[PDB]
Amino acid sequence: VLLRAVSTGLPHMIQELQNHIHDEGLRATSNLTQENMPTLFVESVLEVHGKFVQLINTVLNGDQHFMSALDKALTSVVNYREPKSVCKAPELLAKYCDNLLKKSAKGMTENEVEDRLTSFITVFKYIDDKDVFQKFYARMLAKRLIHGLSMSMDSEEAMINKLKQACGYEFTSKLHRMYTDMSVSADLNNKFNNFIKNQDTVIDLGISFQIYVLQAGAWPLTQAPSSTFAIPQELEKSVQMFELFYSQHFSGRKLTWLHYLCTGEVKMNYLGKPYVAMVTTYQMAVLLAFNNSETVSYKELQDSTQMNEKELTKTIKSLLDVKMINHDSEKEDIDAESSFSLNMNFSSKRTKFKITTSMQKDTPQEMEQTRSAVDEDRKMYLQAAIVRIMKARKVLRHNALIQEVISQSRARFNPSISMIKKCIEVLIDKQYIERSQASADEYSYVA
Amino acid sequence: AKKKRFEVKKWNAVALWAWDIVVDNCAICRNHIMDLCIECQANQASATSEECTVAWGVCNHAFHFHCISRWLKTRQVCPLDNREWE
Repeated sequence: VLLRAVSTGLPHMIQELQNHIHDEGLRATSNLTQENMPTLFVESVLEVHGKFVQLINTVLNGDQHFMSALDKALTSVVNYREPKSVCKAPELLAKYCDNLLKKSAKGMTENEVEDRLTSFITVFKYIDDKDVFQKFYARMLAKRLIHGLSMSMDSEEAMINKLKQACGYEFTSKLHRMYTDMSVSADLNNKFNNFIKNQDTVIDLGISFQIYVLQAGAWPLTQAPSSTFAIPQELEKSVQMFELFYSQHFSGRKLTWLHYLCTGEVKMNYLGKPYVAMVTTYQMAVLLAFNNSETVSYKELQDSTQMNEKELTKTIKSLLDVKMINHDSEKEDIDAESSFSLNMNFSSKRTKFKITTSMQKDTPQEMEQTRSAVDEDRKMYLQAAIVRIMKARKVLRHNALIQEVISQSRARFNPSISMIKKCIEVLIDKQYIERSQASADEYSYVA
Repeated sequence: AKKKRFEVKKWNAVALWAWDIVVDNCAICRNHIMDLCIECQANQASATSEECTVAWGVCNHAFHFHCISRWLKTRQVCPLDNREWE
């Protein structure tokens, strides 16, 4: 009553407000989440959210002063999580959103889930950390697209419509074209089949139909690792007749190769097993590596490896656990001590079904992908430090300039001596600094 | 129900499609050629919005028309890479 009505009364109020707001944020979201899981993380989030909002629904009763402290310390705790890379904080929720948009998470309802997500982005509007989160969770949802844990296509779609309304802008449009792209990827496989049907090539193909747009942008999906392969003849026909339709359509990106669309094709091949035990991508590739040779050492596979290992450790592990391999080691690829037979046994429900178990693991992968982020955040930090220097003093030379640049950031890291050229080049474009007549080096500052 | 006869069951691959013009990074700038030049890419001005401001290279090299054009005016040689006036 008074200290609001007393206008200078309020300032103590809003001060103590924002103090408690930030402190309670840290406490009941950062300090109360202790498994650090987006389950508990996001739930501590929602705890603080409801606490502050409801608390203001009370005697607070508005007083945008009070709302001022509310929103201020709210977004403070928003971007002031303990791990200073707070962009993974939404990415935490992204992981949670991974849960939140993975079909196998739970059976739920339109806006049963989506409204929880709603309040999530309700606060995400307080988030500046998107772009990395953009990349991250676009990647995760693109996977789950691949991997089926896309809890709803159109639901997620309208969700990100609403997002771009208040979130990232054109990554949205990216993934829109992605959606339509893979949809009619199926459909154009179907057309190839519509005109691939005309028996002129193409007898008893039908091996796969995984399909996108030939890397050379920045997407959340890669042809996972792979190398030379036999790719039987129908796979030839697929890439080539698609390229018929598609070089008709588009050229420059084309039928590239991408393993992680691969899955297992081990079925009524000729098996005493009545069994169809599909496997993951390099499960497929490395089981392909062990088909006819009824046993194979580390050296026999090592002949035509030209790849990495973990593919085959997943291979032998899933093959022994189900008992589909008469192996010798479940190791990364195999012991030279160890080898490979197709065992007949199976351990799960159906006619050897649910062996499709990629381990589906990253900790070592989590770090590998964290590496990409260092390069883009260092580059941004540098663009600003570079333009600011370039405005201050016009060096500006090429060679001496780059050396001086080196001098200014001795502490940071070791740069490329070359690319010195490119460096000035980068500033030449922005209208930040120009190229003088005097030398290939030694240019001038503009603007 | 089997996969051990020499059978080819449903087993597929991954197709893709991309193209083949650069178009050699519009020498005015230090940004990407087609995510256009740092001057233009800080302009944020009027134009049609995806391919309106991408162009050709008959040799498989060009610039922005104006990048090479500005150097041409300042110096009738090509700006950086001996590329298309375009």
